Order: sequence, then C-alpha cells, then structure tokens
Amino acid sequence: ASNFMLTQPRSVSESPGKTVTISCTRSSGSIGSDYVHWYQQRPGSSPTTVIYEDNQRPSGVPDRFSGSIDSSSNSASLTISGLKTEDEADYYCQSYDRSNHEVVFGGGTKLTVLENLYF
Amino acid sequence: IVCHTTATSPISAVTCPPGENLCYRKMWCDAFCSSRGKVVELGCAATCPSKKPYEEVTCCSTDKCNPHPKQRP
Amino acid sequence: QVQLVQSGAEVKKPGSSVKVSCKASGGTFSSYAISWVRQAPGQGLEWMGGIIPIFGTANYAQKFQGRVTITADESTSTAYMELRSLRSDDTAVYYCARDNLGYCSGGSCYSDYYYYYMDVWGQGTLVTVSSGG
Repeated sequence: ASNFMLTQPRSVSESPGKTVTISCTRSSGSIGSDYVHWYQQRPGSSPTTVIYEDNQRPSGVPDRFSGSIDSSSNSASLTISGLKTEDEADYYCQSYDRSNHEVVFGGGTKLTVLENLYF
Repeated sequence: IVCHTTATSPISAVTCPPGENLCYRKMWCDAFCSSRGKVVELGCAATCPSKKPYEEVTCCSTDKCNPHPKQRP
Repeated sequence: QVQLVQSGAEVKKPGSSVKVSCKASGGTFSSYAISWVRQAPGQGLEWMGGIIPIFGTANYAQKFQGRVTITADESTSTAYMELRSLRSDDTAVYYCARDNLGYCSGGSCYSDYYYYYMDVWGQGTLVTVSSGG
C-alpha cells in the first residue's frame, strides 16, 4: 500500500566551478520503469523543472544541468557542472508509482556553494 | 444512435449524424504508450472505420457503447 | 507562457476547511491535468492529487482521500483544492501545478492516468492552522 521511496541526500556542498551530482534512489521497483524528473526550488519561490524524462532539458535551462539513470544502483542523478552561486537551491526528484497511481517526490537536497577553498 | 466522442471538451456523448448508425473506438500507441496507454479515438460512423497496421478498431451499435476507459465501468 | 495564479494566504482554526483557488491564464485548461502539491514548513514536496477537466475525473493521494476535494471549472479557468478538518500537519504552502503532457489532441485522448512532469507552477498559498483538535 505504501508508495516506493525516492531517497536523496539531504545536503550537498561544493565550490564554484566544480561538478556536483545529486542522486535519487528508488526503494522498490526499477528506476527505469518510470520517468524521473528534477526540480529546482529557490527560497521563497515555486519549483521549476531542470530535467524531465530522465535526461531532457527544458528550454532556458543551462547545459550545465544534466540527468542520468543508473540501473545497477537503481538511481537517477542530476549533475551540475561548472557550479555557480545561483545554483544554491533545493532540488527534488520526482517519479510515479503505477501500483498506487501516485506521484512520488524525493525528499529534497539542499545544495550549498562553499565560499572558501578547502582541500 | 448516441455515441461517445473524444472530439469535444470535455469528452462527451453525441447523437450521431444521419446515416452514421455505429459507434467506434480506434486505438494506437504513440511514444508514451508505456505510461499513458494507447491513444483512443471515439466517435460515430456509417461503416466501421478501416484500420491501418498496428491500429485496433471496434464498433458497436447500442447507445453509449464505446466509452473511454476512464468513463467505462 | 500560461501562468497559474493562486489565492492568498489564510490562517485557520483546527477543524475548519480551506478552499484555495488556481486561475489559469488563457481562458482554458485544454486537455491538461492540474495537480495540487504541498510543502509543510522546512519539509519536502508532497502530491495531494490532481484533476483532468477534459475527462471530468480527479485522482487523489491515499493520504488525503476523502478529506481533500480537487475541482476545476473550465468555464472560469479556475481549479480548486478544498481541504477539510484542518490540523497542525496541514500548515503548509499549497501549490497548483500543470502536467506538461496533455491528455488529448486531434480528437483523440490517452487511455490511462500518468502524472508526468509539472511545467507551470502557481506561486503557492500559505495555509496556517492553529493548534489543538
């Protein structure tokens, strides 16, 4: 009766110009059985789509954003290359549970851009 | 005959024009078949529509006999 | 470039109901579905259900079945979410959001419900519910 879960890391952090990857793991059923989409949500704003249909980019979304699927880990991933301060936001994956006929959202990942340089 | 039609908003039932005494359902897959299921066209016909490869067409001759799957018992 | 414009924030007593509206620009819902998605404070997005006006059917998440009602009036291009028996867990921002993939075109329609990605989002409506109940 429970929907499958989409589990994302709660927090991801990186310096500008680096590449970050945010995963979304499906707890039951195959990740490839249903499309995964990704939304960006800035504070005080509504979500907007950054990736749809696993790896498609809406018009207007920079090419630094890409999506992929990894069957062996049963996960989807959002990759952001050339990270910019403006990419600081919450990111949600989303799919669909055909058994219960419900949209499933991941729990969200807060992306923070580090200000100092660490090694 | 009254038939369901997918040509109206919302989808609805209509009395068929003179000489069209059959309801029909025509179905085919598009690229979203694996998620949204088949595309379905419902309406009226004089003769049961011809079908191309990979299309399914079935007709019936009682009122409202061709409901959309989401409006069918 | 449709927009969805929602009604304003509300503060409610426990046990009351709220009805949030969602007006589509352009005068029509066409064959699109509209979902309602909520976000409790500091928490994630949660789907409540949706409506497909062209079919006259609504779909609900089991968590809200029988307590929420989602409706839409094509004639006024407005969709609504009525949530009853409000409690503290219902304090949240409520969003309406359009499913990008229409259900019909050229006089034919898809057979099955499947909620695709949400392209156009309303601005959100905060509903705050006071304690108890």
